[PDB]
Amino acid sequence: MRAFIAIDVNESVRDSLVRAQDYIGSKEAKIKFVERENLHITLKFLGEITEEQAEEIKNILKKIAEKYKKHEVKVKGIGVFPNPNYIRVIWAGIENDEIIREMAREIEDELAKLGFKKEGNFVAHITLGRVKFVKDKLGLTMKLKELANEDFGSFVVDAIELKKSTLTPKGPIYETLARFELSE
Ligand SMILES: [Cl-]
Repeated sequence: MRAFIAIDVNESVRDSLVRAQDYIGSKEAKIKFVERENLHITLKFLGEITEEQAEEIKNILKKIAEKYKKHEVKVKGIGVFPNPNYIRVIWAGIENDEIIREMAREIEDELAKLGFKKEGNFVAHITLGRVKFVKDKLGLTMKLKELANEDFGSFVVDAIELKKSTLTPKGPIYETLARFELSE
């Protein structure tokens, strides 16, 4: 299966983010926006894995998920990847993700033991969309800059989820394979 580990947002942040997506629109650029139900914080893309590996991972996530207490985070600002001059991923950042950053590192090193490749510097983020090609660069850049410091709201990081993704014609469908609530 195709799988990944994620932290999900709440409705208010979700409503706020969709409206922001609608504001960015499709004039400055051709963008595949993430579906409302797929907006989350990716802790780690696992690529193709077996049901059997899926289980090993669950047991590790549970021993890690309990070592961290639930906290509130704030979704703020719009960032672009790779560069402001080479824009492909439009994303919303997180106001203080050190605890989230620390979780990601512990998940990364633990799964590395199983033969999993590590990843680039982790930046806690919620991808809002991906640019297929730019139409009007001045427009996009100015549109995005007006959202540089936007405060979209906050939610409570309360669980860690292992998910399965299935690619369908126009959209990837996600399925929660397991959820591990954090401590208190
Ligand atoms: Cl990506």
